[PDB]
Amino acid sequence: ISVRGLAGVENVTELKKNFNRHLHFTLVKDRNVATPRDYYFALAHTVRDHLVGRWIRTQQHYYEKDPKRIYYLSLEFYMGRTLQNTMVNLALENACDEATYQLGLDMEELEEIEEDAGLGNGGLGRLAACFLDSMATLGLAAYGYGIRYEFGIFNQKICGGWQMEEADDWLRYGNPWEKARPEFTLPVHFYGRVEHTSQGAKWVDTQVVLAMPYDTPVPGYRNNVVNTMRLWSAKAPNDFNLKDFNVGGYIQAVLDRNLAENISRVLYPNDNFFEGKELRLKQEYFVVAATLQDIIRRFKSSKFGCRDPVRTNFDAFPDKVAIQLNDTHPSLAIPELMRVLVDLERLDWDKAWEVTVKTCAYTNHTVIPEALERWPVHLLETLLPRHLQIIYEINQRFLNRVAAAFPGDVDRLRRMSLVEEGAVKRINMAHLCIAGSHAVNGVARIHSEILKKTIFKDFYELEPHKFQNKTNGITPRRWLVLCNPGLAEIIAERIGEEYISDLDQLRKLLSYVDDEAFIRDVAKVKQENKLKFAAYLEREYKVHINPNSLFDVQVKRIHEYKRQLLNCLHVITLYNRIKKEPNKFVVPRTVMIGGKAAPGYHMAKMIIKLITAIGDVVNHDPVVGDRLRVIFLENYRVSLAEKVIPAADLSEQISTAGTEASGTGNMKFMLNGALTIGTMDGANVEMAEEAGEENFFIFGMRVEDVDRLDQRGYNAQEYYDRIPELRQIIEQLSSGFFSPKQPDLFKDIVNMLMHHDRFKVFADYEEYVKCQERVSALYKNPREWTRMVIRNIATSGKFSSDRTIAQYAREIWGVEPSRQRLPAPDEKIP
Amino acid sequence: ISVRGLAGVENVTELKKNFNRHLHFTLVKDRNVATPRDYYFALAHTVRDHLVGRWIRTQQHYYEKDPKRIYYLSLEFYMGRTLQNTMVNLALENACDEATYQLGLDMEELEEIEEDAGLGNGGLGRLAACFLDSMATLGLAAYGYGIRYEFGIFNQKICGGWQMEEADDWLRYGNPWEKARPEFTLPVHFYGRVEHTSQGAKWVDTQVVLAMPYDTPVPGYRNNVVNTMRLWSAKAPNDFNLKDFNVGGYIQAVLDRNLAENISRVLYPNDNFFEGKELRLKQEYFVVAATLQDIIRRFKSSKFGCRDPVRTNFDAFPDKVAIQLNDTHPSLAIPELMRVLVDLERLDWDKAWEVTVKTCAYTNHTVIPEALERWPVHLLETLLPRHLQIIYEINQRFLNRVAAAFPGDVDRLRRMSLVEEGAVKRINMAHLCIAGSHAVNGVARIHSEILKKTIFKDFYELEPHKFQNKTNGITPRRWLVLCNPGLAEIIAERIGEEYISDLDQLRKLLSYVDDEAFIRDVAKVKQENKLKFAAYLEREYKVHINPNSLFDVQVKRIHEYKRQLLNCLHVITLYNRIKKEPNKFVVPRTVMIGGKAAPGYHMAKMIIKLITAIGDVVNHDPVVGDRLRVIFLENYRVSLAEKVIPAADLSEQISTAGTEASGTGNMKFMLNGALTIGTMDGANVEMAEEAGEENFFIFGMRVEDVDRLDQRGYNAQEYYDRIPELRQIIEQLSSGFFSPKQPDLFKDIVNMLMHHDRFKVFADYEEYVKCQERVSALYKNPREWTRMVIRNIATSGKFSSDRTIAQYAREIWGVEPSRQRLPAPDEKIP
Ligand SMILES: CC(=O)N[C@]1(C(N)=O)O[C@H](CO)[C@@H](O)[C@H](O)[C@H]1O
Ligand SMILES: CC(=O)N[C@]1(C(N)=O)O[C@H](CO)[C@@H](O)[C@H](O)[C@H]1O
Ligand SMILES: *Cc1c(COP(=O)(O)O)cnc(C)c1O
Ligand SMILES: *Cc1c(COP(=O)(O)O)cnc(C)c1O
Repeated sequence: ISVRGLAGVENVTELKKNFNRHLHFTLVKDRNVATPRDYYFALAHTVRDHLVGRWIRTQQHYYEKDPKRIYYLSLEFYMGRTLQNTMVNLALENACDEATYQLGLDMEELEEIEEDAGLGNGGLGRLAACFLDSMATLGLAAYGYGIRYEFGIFNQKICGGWQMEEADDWLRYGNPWEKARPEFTLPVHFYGRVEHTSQGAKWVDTQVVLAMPYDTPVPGYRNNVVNTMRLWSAKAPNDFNLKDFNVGGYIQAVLDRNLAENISRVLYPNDNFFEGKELRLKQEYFVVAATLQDIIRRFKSSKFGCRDPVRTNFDAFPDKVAIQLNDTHPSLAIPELMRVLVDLERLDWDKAWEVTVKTCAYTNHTVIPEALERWPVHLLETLLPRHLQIIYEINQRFLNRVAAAFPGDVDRLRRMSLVEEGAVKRINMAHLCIAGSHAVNGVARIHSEILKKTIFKDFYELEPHKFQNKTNGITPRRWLVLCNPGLAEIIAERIGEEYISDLDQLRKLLSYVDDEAFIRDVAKVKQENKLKFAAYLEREYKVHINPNSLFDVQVKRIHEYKRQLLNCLHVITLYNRIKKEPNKFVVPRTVMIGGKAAPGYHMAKMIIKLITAIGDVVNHDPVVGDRLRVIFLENYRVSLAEKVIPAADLSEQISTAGTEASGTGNMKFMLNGALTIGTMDGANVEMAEEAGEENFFIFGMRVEDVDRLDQRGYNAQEYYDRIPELRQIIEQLSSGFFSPKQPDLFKDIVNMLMHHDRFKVFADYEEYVKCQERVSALYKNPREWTRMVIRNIATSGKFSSDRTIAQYAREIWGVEPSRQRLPAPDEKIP
Repeated sequence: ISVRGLAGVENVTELKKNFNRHLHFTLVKDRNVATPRDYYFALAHTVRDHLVGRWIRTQQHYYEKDPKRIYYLSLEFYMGRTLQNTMVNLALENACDEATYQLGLDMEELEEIEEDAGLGNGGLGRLAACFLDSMATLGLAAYGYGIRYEFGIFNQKICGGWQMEEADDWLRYGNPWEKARPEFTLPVHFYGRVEHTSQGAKWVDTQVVLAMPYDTPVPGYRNNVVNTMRLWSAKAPNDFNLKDFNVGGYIQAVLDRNLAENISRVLYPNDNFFEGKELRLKQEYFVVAATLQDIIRRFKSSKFGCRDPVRTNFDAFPDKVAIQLNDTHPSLAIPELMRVLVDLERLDWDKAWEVTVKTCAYTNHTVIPEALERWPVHLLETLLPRHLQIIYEINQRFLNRVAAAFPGDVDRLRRMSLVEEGAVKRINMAHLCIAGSHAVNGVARIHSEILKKTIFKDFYELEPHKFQNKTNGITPRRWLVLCNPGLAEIIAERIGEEYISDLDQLRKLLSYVDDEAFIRDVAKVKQENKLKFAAYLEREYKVHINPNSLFDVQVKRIHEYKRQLLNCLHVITLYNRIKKEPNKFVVPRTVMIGGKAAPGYHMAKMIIKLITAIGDVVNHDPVVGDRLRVIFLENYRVSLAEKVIPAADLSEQISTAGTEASGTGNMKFMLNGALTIGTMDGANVEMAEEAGEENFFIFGMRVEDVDRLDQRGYNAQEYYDRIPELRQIIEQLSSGFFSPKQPDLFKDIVNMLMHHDRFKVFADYEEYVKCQERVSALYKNPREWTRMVIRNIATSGKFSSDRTIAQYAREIWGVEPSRQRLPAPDEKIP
């Protein structure tokens, strides 16, 4: 059937009965009233059964051996469905497929019932998930720590061409994977005031919110290691949240509990944008405060909570602990670690600071100013008083270091301050992270360099040793084996299976680049994938597409810097050229654009309306026929990504040079047989470098060109004046060609494009369409197109998260990865 | 060990492994980190496993045979713990005891970990629970329908002698018994307006709240029947509760979902008191609207949803359905049934009305005015517009019936109206129920008569056939076998086990009233029970009592009509007499008073402070020694009731004649070997009548005396003037003898007692203490005390809920009870 494992005789029989046990005892249903949803749960529970054994021994193991623990703090974890992924890492896919088949059910039909765990906005959240999968696969004692939002990223609905947001109640039917651990609930404080008494400061009169943990298992790839992702849930104490007496109402008091519990109610739907709301800050301290207590407790036990030097010496803390800050969201971990160490454990400042800097590491994910976290001091002042004091004290000592290093450089001082003066004083979270961490890293080579050259230049000059780079990656398991079994099979037919956990081995495929059979096969799976997607489209969304055309797709969150607008310009151009010479042949294309706009991002929502507007015109023009279709992929999410990517021919990664930190979608397309048309931005540079620029469609300004233009000054009118085709499009938008009933509907877009385009869309127009012509040319030559594809696929190995994690492990955490199978799952009950 | 069943070889082995399976796979724990709480859950799950098989066949059975269904609508279901009760009804107690013993665990210690299901205030809620247990035992196709509050009755805390309320988060650790059934979620409407168009009225522009059901199994006693208790939970739709666009905030919109979900958040903590809050009304329509849809759906399938006459003829509705209204709380079921029938199903008014009256029955639980539900019309007007219209129309036709029966009786007309004029117009829910039901019943013989003679006299004269009586009962299982295995064993040793489901058989114990061995045994178990309680007291609450003294206890909700105050007067009197003649012998007593005061009931809370105040004095007076202790039982609840009742010698049921509808606590004491000192009120009358007044301690005014006094006019001063002892007590309270630091602390009580005592406490003082002297006399004669006890126990059979339910079944529902064992639980998987 494929290498989804063995369909053993004994195990298929075993599976079936357990499937039945659960249907009866767990779901309390009988075959005569069970629905697909019930069948999905019976299975889920049956599968979950298989990793509890391993989950328990893995955790017990780490307790015995006591290795250095890695803690990945992130406000986001974009998990997606977990049934299939679990079967894959446990080599259970074929057995389950067989068993369910014998039970008379279609496993695939059941997998579609699982709701996505959308606790993330996009790239940052998905990285965290791939990282988790990689850390388990590499046998690291790592824990993902976050918030268990009851409402993840909103489900996108297109009404009249406009995006409509609706609550994502992903827990509505229950989450068979998580394990509530009410017994480990911890208290978290808010507000209050600071008392300075005799021997130390005291955080007093605080409001208490409880943090209840929920554990979700993270299985490594076929190595019997199952790590833990601990998500926190806000709960109100039953005392003060009722006991603070003297009139108000008993009923009202109970109803008001949903005020402390609002903290973990919903994820903020912003991608690369900073919103300074109190709720957000509260979420940020909540996950930090709870997690740290859990970390220190585990440490207090270790082998110190037995003997060792005997005396809670936190000198060995950094030797046992390592916490990674995914962006600045969990930045309060730094001052909070100091608070505990200094205030509660009573360590002297300097010893506390040494420990903190040695255990903390920060990862930066963007350079755009609007995405930088700058919290108003009055907020910190009211909500976390003692933390503010600590930050000022950190700032004080840091600046003293600077002054000592650069005597007289008074401007440098203000520039590096963690405190920003002006309208309202703010705290530059990024500056905080750099100062209190031993390592800071970019997510792509160019991005990392930009940090040292620009944004954090002064910090680099002060401590060059802190700055590193760790190019992002993705997991081959979910992003290849899971979503593209067909491609994985033919690859395995030639080079084996060892590449699943050693993606570099894909290079061996280079020697098949001229293999007639292979070329045919690679080409075949992609054709099958396109057919399956084309079907899914009519199945769930309804209104036909042509599987023979080139599948042109751009899927990622809607942003001005992502330039979906530039994509739009090309599409309209194609249309206009066809309308000019109808009977001229052109390579058929189905351009698919998908992604979510943050609810408050007016421009982004305007762009979605534009895309749909273009399709209304293009898709109903008889002269165009089936040569050009414009489709807006609805509710783009992980599960949807696993369907389109494998079916894509052309991958669009066209951000303005210098704006996309790295990107990971791009990597997903490269590994699944799609060619890339893009700019020398983020990881695109390393991809083309890895596959050779001849096998990549690069175009547009490089970072330097962008800057040159900015010195000069960017004037869009010039491009409007010199390019007729471009002019024609702008005037079409301005006159209502795409919005008859509302002729001025797109004035904001046009206005912006002409007068305040921060991302100079026009500057890359000419080179972009020219380049698009080159890909159409190559598509006309199937054999050569496929051969270039083989060149990309065979060379994408470097982009596996296993590599990224291996690097974090060695160069930052100080731990050695291991592909050693944990001692089987075997029963055991001590 | 006892007759808790057989500890079979095969089953104990089977239990153990399943206990282990759950500890591992379900709890995901290993013996080395498992806590008593974990062990409790492993067991619970193991036990729950045993009744799913039966639950499924029972439900499937009713589907095949299709008998008349009984629907018990109640806003309250005071369940308590369910582990033990389940083991008992499944004959699993000894086996579990053995198995857990072999696993090295104390089953009793684990049972104490289960949280109480306190979804009730007191008697009304507990009746519903006993009824459920009886209906299952009698093999009726009955369903308990209610609301799944996430917060039940508040946990009571005594701070400085004052009651402190704190949220009862009973679901904090999960509820292993319930089964979420998200697939059966139903919509419920609120607000909107009524449109009258061509062919009928339309309820329009309504706000939708979803109702998610949760099923809890209700096992009959050893007959393999497991019925269902369906509790509804409020959920917000993800559309409009987000989709009603045009600014407000996406985050805020998601946070505001906890506004529709507040409906099932907390139980109103009022016992015998009406609070007209909107939230309450919303809870009332919520449970009604959802339940009815579920009832009609089931009906539409029946055997009509196949063939029969073919044409949804609701003429057979009352032959298949019967809904019981537990008090007026679910009263909206009447107008809602009409709404559906007339508005949606399109039946003519008269046919709809005939059907409704034929399927609805109402049970009245009180005569005090402040407990009567009178909803302001403006409320109904805004929240349920169409229902108000229906009510007016019902009222219109009803009054026309009255006018026709009593021509010219204009006063009668206003008196019977469902609509009450005055300050604000109200709707008399009780009047509604009577009019739209074919049967109305009291909960005790005297109570029922009072209804016909007083409160509902006019209604009785109009339709005498509607009024009946159904004396309350209690379940012998939880209230004897479960809480008092010792007593149950010795009884069984003589007369067998058949009395557990046939309590009348207890009469056979009469012939052992002179049996020397029995007398010794009855006396022995009560001594053991008192010792166990005396221990529990020091264990969990701490501060000694004497097990040789008479256990004088009054436990029930705190009320002015319950007269805990009268109890107080006696206690103080005893104290004063002792302080007068210290070296005179008096029978030692431990008087225990316990119960919860509704948070807004100032007087009731004042009384709790008085009780504790008395104990502060009495318990620390050296001259008193161990002859008199005053103890306030904290957080009285079902689980606590199962501990005190079996340990009680004297049961206090001293309400003012005519105020306690029936009472059930009294019955609980009678069956567990306690003698009763009480007034001829509620079921007390039938108890003494059943055991013979010679074996009862009756005292005080009868109903007639009360009325005589009211004609005359009640003047407390007279009693104050003629009884020195009474005077002495009042002046002690007035001067701060019981409240040194705050001498005027009890002015409200004294003032009330002297000028506005609605329950004439003073009028029964003299006869009460005189009577108390008689019980002390008899206690001095162990052999005779025990013999009188045997007379009560042997004669309590009539008070089993099996009898009550059998009567409802035959005289109201039109169904025949059956003690037929359902065809085993045996595997089966069709
Ligand atoms: C701030 C933020 O979330 N940044 C982003 C992204 N929005 O996904 O993180 C991911 C993961 O590192 C990178 O691939 C993107 O280029 C970067 O912009
Ligand atoms: C209105 C109400 O709840 N009434 C009560 C009670 N409060 O428990 O119901 C129970 C059960 O019928 C009766 O035993 C009490 O005498 C009656 O007062
Ligand atoms: C990988 C992924 C992303 C990130 O995409 P980029 O192209 O790097 O912006 C966002 N959303 C989902 C659903 C993803 O799988
Ligand atoms: C039986 C019971 C009641 C009712 O008591 P009465 O004495 O009839 O007022 C109230 N609460 C609990 C906990 C009960 O078990």
